Amino acid sequence: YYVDWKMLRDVKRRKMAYEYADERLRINSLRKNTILPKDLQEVADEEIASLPRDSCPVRIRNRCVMTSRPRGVKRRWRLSRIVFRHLADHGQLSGVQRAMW
Amino acid sequence: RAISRTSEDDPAKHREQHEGQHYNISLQELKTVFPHGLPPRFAMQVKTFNEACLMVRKPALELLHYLKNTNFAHPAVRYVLYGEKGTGKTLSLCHILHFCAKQNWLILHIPDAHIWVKNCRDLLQSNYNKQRFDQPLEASTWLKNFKTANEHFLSQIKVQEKYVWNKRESTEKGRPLGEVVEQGIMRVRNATDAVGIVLKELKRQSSLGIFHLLVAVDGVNALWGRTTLKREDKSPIAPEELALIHNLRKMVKNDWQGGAIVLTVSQTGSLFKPRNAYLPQELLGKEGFDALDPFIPILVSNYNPKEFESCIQYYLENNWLQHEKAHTEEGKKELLFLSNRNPGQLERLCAYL
Amino acid sequence: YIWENSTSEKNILETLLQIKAAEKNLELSKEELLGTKEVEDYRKSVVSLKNEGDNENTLSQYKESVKRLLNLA
Amino acid sequence: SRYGPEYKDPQIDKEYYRKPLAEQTEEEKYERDFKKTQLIKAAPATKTSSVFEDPVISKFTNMMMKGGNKVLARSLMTQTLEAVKRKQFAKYHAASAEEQATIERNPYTIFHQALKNCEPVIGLVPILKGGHFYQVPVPLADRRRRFLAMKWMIAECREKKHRRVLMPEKLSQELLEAFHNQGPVIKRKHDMHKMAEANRALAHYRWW
RNA sequence: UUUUCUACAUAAGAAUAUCCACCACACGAAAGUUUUUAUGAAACUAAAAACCAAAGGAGGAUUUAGCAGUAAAUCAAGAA
Ligand SMILES: Nc1ncnc2c1ncn2[C@@H]1O[C@H](COP(=O)(O)OP(=O)(O)OP(=O)(O)O)[C@@H](O)[C@H]1O
Ligand SMILES: Nc1nc2c(ncn2[C@@H]2O[C@H](COP(=O)(O)OP(=O)(O)O)[C@@H](O)[C@H]2O)c(=O)[nH]1
Ligand SMILES: [Mg+2]
Ligand SMILES: [Mg+2]
Ligand SMILES: [Mg+2]
Ligand SMILES: [Mg+2]
Ligand SMILES: [Mg+2]
Ligand SMILES: [Mg+2]
Ligand SMILES: [Mg+2]
Ligand SMILES: [Mg+2]
Repeated sequence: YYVDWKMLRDVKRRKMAYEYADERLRINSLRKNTILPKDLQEVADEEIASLPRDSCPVRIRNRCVMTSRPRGVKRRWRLSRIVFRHLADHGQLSGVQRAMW
Repeated sequence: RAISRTSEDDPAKHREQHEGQHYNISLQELKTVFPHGLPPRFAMQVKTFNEACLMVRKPALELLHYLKNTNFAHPAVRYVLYGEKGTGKTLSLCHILHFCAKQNWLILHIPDAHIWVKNCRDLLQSNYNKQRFDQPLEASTWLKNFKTANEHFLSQIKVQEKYVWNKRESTEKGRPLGEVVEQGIMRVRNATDAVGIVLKELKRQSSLGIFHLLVAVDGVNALWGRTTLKREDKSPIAPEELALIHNLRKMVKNDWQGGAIVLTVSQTGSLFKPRNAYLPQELLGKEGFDALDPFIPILVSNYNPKEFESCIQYYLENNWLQHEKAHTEEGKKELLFLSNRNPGQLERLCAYL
Repeated sequence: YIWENSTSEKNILETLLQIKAAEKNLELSKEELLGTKEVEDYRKSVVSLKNEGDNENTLSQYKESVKRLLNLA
Repeated sequence: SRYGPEYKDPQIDKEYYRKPLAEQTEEEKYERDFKKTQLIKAAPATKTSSVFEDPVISKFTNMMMKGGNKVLARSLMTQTLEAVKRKQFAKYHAASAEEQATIERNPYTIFHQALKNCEPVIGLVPILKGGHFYQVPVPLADRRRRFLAMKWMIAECREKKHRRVLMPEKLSQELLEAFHNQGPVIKRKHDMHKMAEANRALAHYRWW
């Protein structure tokens, strides 16, 4: 069990994106180039939009891996701001100290 | 104890031992010799002092010596003045200008060529050539200044050509050139074309023995650099598009006889040039330096210790330095250090101490 | 910068023939004028000036070449 | 304040050090200045040992500054002294024999004298008593009077000048006006005296 | 007006709410219309240009901040 239903949805979304990552890249190349005929580009737009909705990189949401907080998450540690302080204040993170200057 | 104004005023007999000496020039003399733009810092100084004085500089003496040996049979000789900002390059040119006026020479003096390049309110397309522009406001002002510079030559010169202004008025051959410039002043639309006609007529007739032609152009680097002025599309125009620059460009290429041109490359009015750059090559660029060889690059320097004392003593004679302690040697040392014995910086300091 | 087939070279030819015509000297040849020692001094000065760049001595060398080429002292 | 209580204000006047042998008490003062090993603050950027500076000019220059443009404020103060000098020089030329040796051509003398005529002699401070405010005159200190004169100069030439007329020339005109005791600043000084004299019976309210 | 524009680091040129026989004009659109670019499956989001030039002419009772490299002015990067 993931910590929340929202976290489970993200795992399905990331998994679907990985499967269709290469196929989307090949089709999206045709659209983003102006040297191909406009007739072919219109057909490509139909095919790229016919792919499943969840297979979109923009729909991927970055959460915390511990508490699944949708925002306030540092990208480096992939942790929420509350959990990061909880680990750092106890000295359980290497090289992290209270800033004084 | 310094000698400031004891030297007798004569541009012809100025010798080397008279270095760092001020010679008086009459106020009415400035009116008939400098109708164009005198430098604003110097023009303000003479108005307050009510006395016009100029110090004999080494570059002025060096250029004076070459002028006395000029051979009018030989083609034109190009002299250029270069140096750092505030060294009195314009006043050195004005010293040459007064000398040639005293010898009754034909004067073509340009106060600042940058004015004809930047900040033009009116941009009228030309008629002689469709792909060229006109600057009536700048051209008309120069003609009025040139008209008052000399009057004897404006009537002595006879125009031998066929010139048509419009379908209603025209000027035929035999008319004095003074009537042509007066037509250009009254008719501002064709004033720019009048400037080209005046320039080309003098150049063609300069080969005769009736002329002692001197052309003074200040800011020659503006004849080849890029121009700020744009067009209806707000696109920059080349410096060759302007008719005034294009015709004046023909006045510096060494092909005519019986004349000499004194040039000066400056930085104060330059466009797209850095503050520190003062040497002739970078100011002119590749194209500017290419169409100017050969020349004599006379260098203008700062004050020497002898000159510095003379300038300070000159102000004390006019009671300009009004500070209580400015009369002591300690004040003189501070002026030397702060101004770096540079004439331009010294004038700014003395204006408020 | 190469001296051969240059715009500065064209100016020198025009500058020298005018003096020769003014002095009424009927000798006119490309080899004669371009083989002069003074022109060789001019060639060295211009090439050095455009390549090395502006300098106090470089301009001083340029002054000497022009003064001797124009018979001005 | 990065300076501790031990640090003191440096002495800049060079003449104070070059001729100490003509006095005894002052010699004891500065010989103990370093014998006590008292630390000295760094020299401020504005003040300098140049003989051409003046303390009243620096204070006036600082107040003219808006934001952080010391260059612009110094530039304006340079032109104003020049502008005053130009006007006095022109007036000297167009004068008779007796009028010639009357006009002052020293802007520093004019500037110092102008401010000494714009300083009020007695100010006003509100005092609350009985639920109402009474304007009670007080003998303003010398520093306040000197500062108040400078503020009036700046306030006048910033507000009621025209948009076309430049700042350096407008301030130059008022300095000459104050030098002759006829400027609007002098009028404002008299107006403060009018109110102080009117409330001359309320001076008993103040308790110092 | 200690202002605006351009060149450029700070010594320059030019403009400047007014005159008018007609004109046309200063400061100030960040807004809005149109076009284009960037991201993205999707532009409704952001940015650039052209056109456009409105309120605003130092703000009522009252009120906030700062003791020195501080206030204020100006520039830059980073987090997501
Ligand atoms: N020969 C001189 N005699 C007296 N005063 C001089 C002389 N030369 C220069 N000055 C003073 O120095 C000022 C600078 O002169 P000028 O404007 O000619 O300088 P410039 O070097 O040509 O400047 P820029 O860099 O603007 O081209 C003059 O206004 C004058 O006050
Ligand atoms: N209005 C007018 N101007 C003329 C006429 N002829 C010559 N000019 C002017 O004289 C100047 C010299 O032109 P020019 O150098 O001979 O032209 P180019 O041969 O193309 O370089 C030009 O700027 C013209 O404006 C004419 O018939 N009418
Ligand atoms: Mg839960
Ligand atoms: Mg798209
Ligand atoms: Mg997202
Ligand atoms: Mg100059
Ligand atoms: Mg300016
Ligand atoms: Mg505007
Ligand atoms: Mg605007
Ligand atoms: Mg907008």
